[PDB]
Amino acid sequence: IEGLVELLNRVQSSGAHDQRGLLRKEDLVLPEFLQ
Amino acid sequence: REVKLLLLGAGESGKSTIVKQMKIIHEAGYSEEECKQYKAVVYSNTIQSIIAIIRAMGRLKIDFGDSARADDARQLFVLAGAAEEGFMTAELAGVIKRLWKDSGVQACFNRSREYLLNDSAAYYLNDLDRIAQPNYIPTQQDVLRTRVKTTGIVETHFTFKDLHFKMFDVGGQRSERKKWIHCFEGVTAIIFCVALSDYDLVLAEDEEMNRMHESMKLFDSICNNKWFTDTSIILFLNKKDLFEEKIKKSPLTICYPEYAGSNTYEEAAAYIQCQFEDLNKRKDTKEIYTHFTCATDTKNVQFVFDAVTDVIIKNN
Ligand SMILES: Nc1nc2c(ncn2[C@@H]2O[C@H](COP(=O)(O)OP(=O)(O)O)[C@@H](O)[C@H]2O)c(=O)[nH]1
Repeated sequence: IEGLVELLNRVQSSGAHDQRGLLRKEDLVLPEFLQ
Repeated sequence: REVKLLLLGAGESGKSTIVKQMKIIHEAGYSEEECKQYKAVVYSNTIQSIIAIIRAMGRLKIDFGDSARADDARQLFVLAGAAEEGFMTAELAGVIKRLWKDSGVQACFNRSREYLLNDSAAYYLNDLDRIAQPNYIPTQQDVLRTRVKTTGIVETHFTFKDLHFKMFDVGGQRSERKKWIHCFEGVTAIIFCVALSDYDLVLAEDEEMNRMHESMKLFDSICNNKWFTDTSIILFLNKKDLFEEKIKKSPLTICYPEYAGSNTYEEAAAYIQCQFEDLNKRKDTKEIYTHFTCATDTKNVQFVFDAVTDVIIKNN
């Protein structure tokens, strides 16, 4: 069913990116409250 | 003899950790030379983790315990950016240790259910003494804890009890209807991973139901889909260690407002087990095979995967 694919794509994508792999330039942009 | 295995479940549920466990238990595992290669990713994971917490402090308006930490925090971004991938200087080590120790940073860390903090964060940051040394060699557990990005489908193959296992983890990468159909084709067993400890996560802004209920919706759909009549459905109720630590301080009523039991590990875990197994609409025909797991615990995975293998054998 196409309903299962919607759920799968939504449910399996979720969680914590920016916290995977080697350090990247984007991960290191200073937080506004620290400026 | 040929056994096709599909790992499904939400992002962060423990899928790729299980994959790594199969490598440790049923393949060659990780030599010391391979372990040395994970040093950079250990460092980046560690820095991403403390950065994620610093960012939440901004969003959540939690101040540093000592105002001097603000300069450390400012400095963290400079020093991490100064790089040397695979090496931590004395000054970076210092900055991170004093941040992780700050009472505000700790206050924010304890509020992790309000934002998205990976479960390897405490592990690395609590092991800073061992990790920050220029002679540090990542143990097998360190490697198991690592978080890498991946390119689409992952597959490890191994032989166990005279069976050829092909274990597919589709992962968080979005896939078209056709790729899924191919994945489902010829599948012996499905292992559905659930992060038990997700029960207390704050609702996202666009989210109608909480993470656990979405996981249940998915499992209902998989488990009752007639295409899987002869497919062995295995349910891993994972992160039980983290669930046991949380259940004391965060009531299960966050996730299930109707829960009337006590907040003991035992009653709350059983309750979740029922919520899942009760979605089975073909109770007389279909059996769910449920295990409570700590995917980061190699012994436990070995024991659980042994029982699962005996299940797949018997189902002939
Ligand atoms: N404490 C604990 N951490 C876990 C467990 N299972 C997975 N993790 C951690 O949770 C994070 C998500 O695991 P992962 O295998 O990447 O889930 P995936 O997104 O489905 O592949 C990682 O940081 C793992 O170290 C568990 O049972 N207990």
